[PDB]
Amino acid sequence: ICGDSTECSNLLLQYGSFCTQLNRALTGIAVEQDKNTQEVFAQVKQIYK
Amino acid sequence: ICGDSTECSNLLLQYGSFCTQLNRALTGIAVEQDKNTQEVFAQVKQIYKTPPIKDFGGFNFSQILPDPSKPSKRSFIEDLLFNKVKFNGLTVLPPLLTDEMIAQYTSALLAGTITSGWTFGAGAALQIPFAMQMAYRFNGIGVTQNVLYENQKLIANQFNSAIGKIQDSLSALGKLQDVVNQNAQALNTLVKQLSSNFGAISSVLNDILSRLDPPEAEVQIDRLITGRLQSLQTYVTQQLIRAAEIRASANLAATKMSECVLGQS
Amino acid sequence: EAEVQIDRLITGRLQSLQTYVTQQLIRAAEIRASANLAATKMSECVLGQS
Amino acid sequence: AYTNSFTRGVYYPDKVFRSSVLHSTQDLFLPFFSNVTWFHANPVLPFNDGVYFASTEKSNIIRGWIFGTTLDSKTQSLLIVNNATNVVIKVCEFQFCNDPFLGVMESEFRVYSSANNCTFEYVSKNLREFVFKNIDGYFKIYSKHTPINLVRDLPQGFSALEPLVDLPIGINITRFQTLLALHRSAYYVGYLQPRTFLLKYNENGTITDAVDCALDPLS
Amino acid sequence: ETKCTLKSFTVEKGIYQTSNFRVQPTESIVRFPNITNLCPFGEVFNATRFASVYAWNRKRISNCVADYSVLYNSASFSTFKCYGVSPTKLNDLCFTNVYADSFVIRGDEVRQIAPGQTGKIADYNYKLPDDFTGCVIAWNSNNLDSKVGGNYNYLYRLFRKSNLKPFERDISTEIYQAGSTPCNGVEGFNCYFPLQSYGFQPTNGVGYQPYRVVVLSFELLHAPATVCGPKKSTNLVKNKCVNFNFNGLTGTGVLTESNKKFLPFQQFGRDIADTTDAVRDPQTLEILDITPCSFGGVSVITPGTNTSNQVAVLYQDVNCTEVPSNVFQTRAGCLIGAEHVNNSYECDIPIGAGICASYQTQSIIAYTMSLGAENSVAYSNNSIAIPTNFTISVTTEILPVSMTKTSVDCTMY
Amino acid sequence: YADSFVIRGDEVRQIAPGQTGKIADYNYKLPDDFTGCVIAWNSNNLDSKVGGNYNYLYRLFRKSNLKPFERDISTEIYQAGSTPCNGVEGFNCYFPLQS
Ligand SMILES: *[C@@H]1O[C@H](CO)[C@@H](O[C@@H]2O[C@H](CO)[C@@H](O)[C@H](O)[C@H]2NC(C)=O)[C@H](O)[C@H]1NC(C)=O
Ligand SMILES: *[C@@H]1O[C@H](CO)[C@@H](O[C@@H]2O[C@H](CO)[C@@H](O)[C@H](O)[C@H]2NC(C)=O)[C@H](O)[C@H]1NC(C)=O
Ligand SMILES: *[C@@H]1O[C@H](CO)[C@@H](O[C@@H]2O[C@H](CO)[C@@H](O)[C@H](O)[C@H]2NC(C)=O)[C@H](O)[C@H]1NC(C)=O
Ligand SMILES: *[C@@H]1O[C@H](CO)[C@@H](O[C@@H]2O[C@H](CO)[C@@H](O)[C@H](O)[C@H]2NC(C)=O)[C@H](O)[C@H]1NC(C)=O
Ligand SMILES: *[C@@H]1O[C@H](CO)[C@@H](O)[C@H](O)[C@H]1NC(C)=O
Ligand SMILES: *[C@@H]1O[C@H](CO)[C@@H](O)[C@H](O)[C@H]1NC(C)=O
Ligand SMILES: *[C@@H]1O[C@H](CO)[C@@H](O)[C@H](O)[C@H]1NC(C)=O
Ligand SMILES: *[C@@H]1O[C@H](CO)[C@@H](O)[C@H](O)[C@H]1NC(C)=O
Ligand SMILES: *[C@@H]1O[C@H](CO)[C@@H](O)[C@H](O)[C@H]1NC(C)=O
Ligand SMILES: *[C@@H]1O[C@H](CO)[C@@H](O)[C@H](O)[C@H]1NC(C)=O
Ligand SMILES: *[C@@H]1O[C@H](CO)[C@@H](O)[C@H](O)[C@H]1NC(C)=O
Ligand SMILES: *[C@@H]1O[C@H](CO)[C@@H](O)[C@H](O)[C@H]1NC(C)=O
Ligand SMILES: *[C@@H]1O[C@H](CO)[C@@H](O)[C@H](O)[C@H]1NC(C)=O
Repeated sequence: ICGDSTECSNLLLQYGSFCTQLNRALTGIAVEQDKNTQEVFAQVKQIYK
Repeated sequence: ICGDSTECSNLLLQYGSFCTQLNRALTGIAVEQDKNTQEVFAQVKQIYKTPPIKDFGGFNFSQILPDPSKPSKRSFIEDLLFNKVKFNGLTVLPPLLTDEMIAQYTSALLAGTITSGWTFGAGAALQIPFAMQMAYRFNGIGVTQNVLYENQKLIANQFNSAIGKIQDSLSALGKLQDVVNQNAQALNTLVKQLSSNFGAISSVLNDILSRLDPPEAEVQIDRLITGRLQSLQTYVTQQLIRAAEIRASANLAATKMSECVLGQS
Repeated sequence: EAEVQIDRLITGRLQSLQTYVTQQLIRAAEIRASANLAATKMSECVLGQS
Repeated sequence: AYTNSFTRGVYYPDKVFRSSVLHSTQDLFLPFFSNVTWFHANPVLPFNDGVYFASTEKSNIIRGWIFGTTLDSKTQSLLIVNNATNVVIKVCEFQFCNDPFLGVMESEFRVYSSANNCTFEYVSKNLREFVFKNIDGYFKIYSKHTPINLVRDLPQGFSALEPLVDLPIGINITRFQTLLALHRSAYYVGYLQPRTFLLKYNENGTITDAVDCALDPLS
Repeated sequence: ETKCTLKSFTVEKGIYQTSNFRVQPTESIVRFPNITNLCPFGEVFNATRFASVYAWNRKRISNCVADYSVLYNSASFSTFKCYGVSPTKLNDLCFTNVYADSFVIRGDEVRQIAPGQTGKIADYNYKLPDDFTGCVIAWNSNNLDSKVGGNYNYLYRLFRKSNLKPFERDISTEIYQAGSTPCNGVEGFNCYFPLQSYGFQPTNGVGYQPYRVVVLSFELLHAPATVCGPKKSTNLVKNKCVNFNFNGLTGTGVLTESNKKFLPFQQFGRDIADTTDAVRDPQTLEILDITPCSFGGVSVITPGTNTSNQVAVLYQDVNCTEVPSNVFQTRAGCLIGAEHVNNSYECDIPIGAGICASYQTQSIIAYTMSLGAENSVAYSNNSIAIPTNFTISVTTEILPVSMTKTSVDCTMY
Repeated sequence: YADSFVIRGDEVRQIAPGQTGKIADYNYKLPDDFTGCVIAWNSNNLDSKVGGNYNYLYRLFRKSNLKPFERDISTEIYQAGSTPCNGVEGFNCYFPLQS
């Protein structure tokens, strides 16, 4: 939104926790992606040859 | 949004049906939460009871049958599980089913299984002795049924020890704590968003109103309204996305209760 | 003076259209799961014995 | 000499009760593990943004401070004094001795030589901490009196400072000093910067612990 | 109200949120700090000896609690004019400094103490700026300042080189020089002493008797604040939705005795999520909790307008003792218009916490739903049941597969 | 509708929606969603006479500000203080019209 500008950053503080919410939403779906492939591929205990 | 004030309500009346939509959205979610529970637990016609004896072929179900010396009548393991897990227009409605009722549905599902095997899930409950039902189930996995009758005591001891290990492994439930945590944390943000000006002079609808005259104050009150309506839309959209995830989980639970409790898979 | 008054309408109408489009995505994701269950029941109950 | 504070100079940011609530604030604080000057027994110091100020003794050698921009006439200044009687706040235009002090007969007060145009008056071992700040024409003073079991060295520990005074002066400040009782018959100075802290509140509502959120990655 | 909420003339069975219930508070109880430093004017308005007119006094009233009402209504003042600000609004404003000037003049010279006048007093004794802000007060004092024979101690200046700047003061006593001839400090023609004296008497007509004057001048430099009017208050209550103000804290709610202990400099307490939930009374210094006043949602239970027009009402989570027959208390709120029975049926209209309603016994009733029949399997260690017949049954299952494809044209909308 | 009157020169800025002052408070108040237009022109040569034209009055005291487009031609003695006035002038009992 601001991109290395302090004038914009202090005005962005008047909206509260919008950016904290956005980062929290985006991080939770990055964690889900590793769970997704753990649940498909790591279904075996040993590495058989 | 407004909250008591009257200069706010007439200004918010200018936005149309934005608030009617949000209340409809939240009411649909709340009606879906009772249907989730009805679909998982009310899967039984009658309320079945176990007989006063407990002659089950050496198998011991005492840690999972209901406890008669309690107001809630929960079992030992259901008691272990239950010890591990007003505002600005916000309200919490109670569920339609008490959890006494839920414990009463689960104990009847249990007594149906221990006494009739899988027959009560397809029609009327037909009693069968528990060792013979265990021998029918050994056939279902491709083992010949004298392997059960010649090893009954050992098999019953192994069941009993494995049931004993579960309480120790209990006394895990993070999947149930996450839902509670995410919901409480999303409700705390909505309340904290009320102390932000959104680019007005202040964030409290009186001090803006008792320090300016109407033409001047309406400008700031519209900024406050815009911010507070954006916060509520964010909240409701995320509750809609989070309830569809809980519904897919209750659907998996209903299929498991049908296929793993009322039959052999 | 009409720019300032037209922008107030533009902002509101854009908000309302985008709310409509979000709620349709959320309703279509639910119709999709129902149709996916219907396709499995057609395979497993109509072309087989379950 | 210079010394190291450990966790010192925490004050209640304002009224409003409060209990167990790791509450987060942005304000002017003395950063943890800071570089605090040491003075023995003194000179004109700067102010520039608030001041932490501790002191240690059983007698009373530290007898108040003097503030301002020029510490003389032609501009106004504050004066906070304590003879063996009690505190005397005062705001005039003064003429301050370049080395002002008070004696200990027990006759004293070679501090100033002028008291013109007074715009505010008022009259009426040990570790004694003070936090002085000056915002929007108000000169705020927080303080705390803890008992050491040493005589004159800066100890370690946590102790939050409670607000004392509030003066609607309007005065400009850029410099300050100290006042001592001579011989006729140890003190530190930190400075405050805009930091963000995490305060832990007790169930009675007192601050028992804190976290400086810019010290290290763990914090 | 349900028909209006749905915008229809036929409502089908269900439960509908129709409006809201919000307790109402009355009266505006005020609170503040015990009437302390209220400024002791009784020194400038109650002096034993005033000051001359050519060397007026100048008291700089400072941080205090000023009550201009005791002045305004004292009815002892013959003249009370306010210029920058009408008098009744003085006890509702705050400035940086108030100055009070005091002196004594004749009776008919009180009309030169005003912005923009001329005359021997306003020219060179005491000049008021042209954008004055304060107020001018004056009262007769014949009995105090006038003595038998003549009180020659009240002087005024009657010659000066140039009119005064506003609020300027001149106590010099140099021999005036009217004509061009230099004076050399001795009197004579065109060399006059510059001070004259009112000889006040006890038998002088009004307009020659002495009047005492006080000029209050409110100034506002650029400080952070200062003295101002005295706020009013009342007697806070308890156990009643009220509209309160605690020296700045404006709110609404029920006030209740507390049992928490602030630190002796903390005024009010806050919750997590930052809402005021306790205060301290400024006069008696006791902590009081402020719980949100009653409130919730109102729902209407109807069997359907095609069955009946009777109705029952649920007042979401609220003790059936402050709602404003059948009043019935539920874990979900207070229910009005349905009777509670002891039977148990299958659920019809869901109220909550195990309670449902139906139109059966008529009217509307309450109760606890039924989980289902009661079947008792005759289980034993050597008994079996085997079926001897069967039934062929066929049931339906309905599933949505599609919805309607719509398109919008953003620009045309 | 067309309303007509005469005011000072620097009082023309109180004839506008949402203002305050002795004119807009209690002489002539414009609603807050006004629709029309306001026109004003100097008339020194017509209305001002040598010595003083004392025929143009205005109200300077009223109990409460006017409702928009409300009009008040009464001439009751104002009562500032608490003391009743009884229709005679005096301290805190003022005639309400100035010229
Ligand atoms: C079923 O198992 C439970 C153990 O979980 C048995 O109850 C315990 O029995 C032992 C001795 O066998 C006692 O020392 C414990 O105090 C019992 N725990 C209780 C009563 O909570 C129970 O006896 C078993 N059932 C049968 C029929 O043997
Ligand atoms: C403010 O003034 C009131 C009286 O105007 C004080 O009330 C007194 O309180 C003491 C308790 O210590 C009682 O013994 C007196 O009888 C009270 N007086 C009256 C007239 O009721 C009150 O204490 C004052 N405020 C403070 C903080 O002291
Ligand atoms: C100056 O002091 C006198 C005496 O204290 C005050 O006079 C009182 O005025 C009130 C109201 O008019 C009367 O009820 C009293 O009877 C008067 N006092 C006496 C002793 O009789 C006077 O108000 C003071 N002046 C000011 C400006 O405060
Ligand atoms: C099994 O059940 C069927 C009913 O489903 C019995 O057939 C019925 O017999 C009665 C009396 O004879 C007739 O009135 C009905 O018309 C019959 N039903 C049908 C669909 O034909 C049958 O007799 C039962 N068999 C046994 C061995 O009990
Ligand atoms: C404080 O700063 C001075 C500046 O030169 C330095 O010499 C000294 O070592 C510092 N003290 C500490 C404890 O870092
Ligand atoms: C203490 O110092 C103050 C400073 O002015 C003075 O007013 C006071 O009188 C002193 N104490 C005594 C006992 O003189
Ligand atoms: C301050 O003092 C000086 C010298 O005593 C004097 O000239 C000046 O007028 C004083 N300030 C004011 C505001 O009177
Ligand atoms: C304090 O000093 C600054 C110097 O930059 C000056 O601009 C300011 O006006 C002074 N403060 C006040 C209250 O005058
Ligand atoms: C203060 O806190 C202590 C410990 O947290 C507690 O025991 C005590 O009851 C509290 N209240 C007091 C000392 O009044
Ligand atoms: C609705 O009304 C119609 C005709 O009045 C009637 O046939 C029908 O049974 C009614 N429905 C119910 C549920 O009573
Ligand atoms: C409602 O208030 C009364 C009076 O205190 C109390 O007895 C009752 O228990 C309250 N209701 C509930 C559900 O507790
Ligand atoms: C329901 O049964 C209970 C039994 O405890 C009895 O006390 C109560 O009066 C009954 N209610 C009615 C409405 O008869
Ligand atoms: C009608 O009467 C009211 C009395 O309050 C008065 O103020 C108003 O001006 C009257 N209507 C008109 C059009 O004058």
